[PDB]
Amino acid sequence: MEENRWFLNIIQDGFMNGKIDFDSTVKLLEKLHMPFNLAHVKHVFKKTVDKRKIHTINIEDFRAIYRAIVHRNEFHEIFCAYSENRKNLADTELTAFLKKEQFKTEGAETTALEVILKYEPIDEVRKRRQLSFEGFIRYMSSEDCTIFKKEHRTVYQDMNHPLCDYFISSSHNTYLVSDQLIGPSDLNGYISALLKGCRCLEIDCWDGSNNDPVVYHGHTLTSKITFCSVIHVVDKYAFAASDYPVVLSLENHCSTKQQERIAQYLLNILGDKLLTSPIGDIEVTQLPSPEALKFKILVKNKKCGTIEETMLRKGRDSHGETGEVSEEEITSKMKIAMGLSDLVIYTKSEKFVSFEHSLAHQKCYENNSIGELKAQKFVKHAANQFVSHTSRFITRIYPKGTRAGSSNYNPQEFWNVGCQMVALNFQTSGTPMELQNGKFLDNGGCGYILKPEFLRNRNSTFNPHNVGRYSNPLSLSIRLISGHQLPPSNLSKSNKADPLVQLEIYGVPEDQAKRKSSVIKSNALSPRWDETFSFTVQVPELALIRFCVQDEISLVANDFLGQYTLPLLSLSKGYCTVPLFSKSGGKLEPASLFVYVWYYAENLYF
Ligand SMILES: [Ca+2]
Ligand SMILES: [Cl-]
Ligand SMILES: [Cl-]
Ligand code: NA
Repeated sequence: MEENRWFLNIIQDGFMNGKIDFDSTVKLLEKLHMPFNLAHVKHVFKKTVDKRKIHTINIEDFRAIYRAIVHRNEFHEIFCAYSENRKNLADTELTAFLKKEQFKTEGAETTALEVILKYEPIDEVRKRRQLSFEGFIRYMSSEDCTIFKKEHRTVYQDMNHPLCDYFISSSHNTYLVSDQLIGPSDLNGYISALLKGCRCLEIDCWDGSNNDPVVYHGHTLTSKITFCSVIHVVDKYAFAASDYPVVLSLENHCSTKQQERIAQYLLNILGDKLLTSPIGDIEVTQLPSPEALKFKILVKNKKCGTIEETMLRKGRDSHGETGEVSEEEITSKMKIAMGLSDLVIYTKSEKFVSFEHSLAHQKCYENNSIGELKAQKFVKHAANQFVSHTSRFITRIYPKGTRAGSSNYNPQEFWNVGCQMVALNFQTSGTPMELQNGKFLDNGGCGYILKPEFLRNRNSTFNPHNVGRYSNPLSLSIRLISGHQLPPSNLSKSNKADPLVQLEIYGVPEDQAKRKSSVIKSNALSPRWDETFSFTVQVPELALIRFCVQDEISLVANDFLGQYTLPLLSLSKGYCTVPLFSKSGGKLEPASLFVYVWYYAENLYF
């Protein structure tokens, strides 16, 4: 009666010209501010008017449509359990639910009040400090109840360790927005990457006409953009999504005259953002922290000579001075303008020879770039030497040169041995970028994640192929309860799919796992599984968990409906929702799963 008056109050405006068609039904549902899938609404509307002359609906029809799309049985069961089948939850009943079923302890009497004030739409009920079913569905569908832990949505990790101690969000050939051979270069590559909190961007520099450097993929048909315009974009967007330092990975193919223009543009456009001298003493023996370098941009490039020479050359104009460096950097001796060489302080790109050579001779401010194929050989045959390397030196992996369509390797292979800059083609849809985007949700999306302790100890014996005494076993149980408004199959003429859910663990080889639910026939709107999945994970700090929702098409084919990936240790506990993303990386809202999550680590217990 209260609920009904609230509801009529919102929608009745819509019926002022009598019964409404489909386009008006849609416009009216939006007034209730719950997201809906058009195909689902279209279906329930067609079933409502199927055997009728006019294909219009009245107010009672519209209520039934709303109830079918928005109300969820799985939420009703829970609500009636805490309400004792009353119409509303008392504030003490809601408190009970928050503490016992979502483990939202410490300030639960507090959070109950806040849930009501934030989500209860019926003014009457809100004033009695109660929650209606309408308010409960809004709360349970909100960002307060998603599976990613609220505490991980801010920068919570220790940001005061040396730079080498972090995983760093890293993009390959950032200027490309499609393939590697014939598609465009575009400033949007840089804008998009930076807005996702990417910290290490690649710029391939080539000589332009008019003596002005340009950016494109050398020896291809990709279009060109000006170097100048890339630096203007970096100036505007570097710190849009994160406070933490950006690295510009320059792959230089310019003549020395155009290299001087590179240096000038960097200096003049970026100003005080650009790091142009050591923070401390000039004899650098460990890298500064991300915290020490907030709001700075660092140049990664080849360098001729010492930092000491750089500090001396600052007393004069260095125009016309050139060095020699050990290679031209290309995807698997050259002249350098010293004006450009002199912008390199903590991020000197150094040719890789061997792990032994690096141990003997490389400095902490020297990084290495290793192609996919070589790095995979080292992971397979020398994983602990690789860990020893990455604990000391910033290491960048990039995709092999034959990936001319911008496909990506699996990045988890390299994170498993502590590689800091695992560079991906950010533009390309696929599981690699889903793992990347999931991983770098953590630590507030700032693009730096502190590596586990066993990858930072310079004398670690960690081997991902045989974890042994580094194991920290975690037991995980996930109840898959339901799905809601899943995207219909591309083949359904109405609103059907045959959904199943695959749960995946990515991590060290012994932890990798796949589980599938049963297939539900012909129900995308409200499939109910109630199925329990169990895992043990030996190295939870490196693990990512992915929910992959598929449509069983035929005996030999499943289609992708949506997915979500996050770090295993960022899982919320108790009842929560899994938001889903399309292959393009678009939000499929309202498509969701409803689960109950519990896990514990063996290390808590004597
Ligand atoms: Ca490149
Ligand atoms: Cl490819
Ligand atoms: Cl891919
Ligand atoms: Na552009």
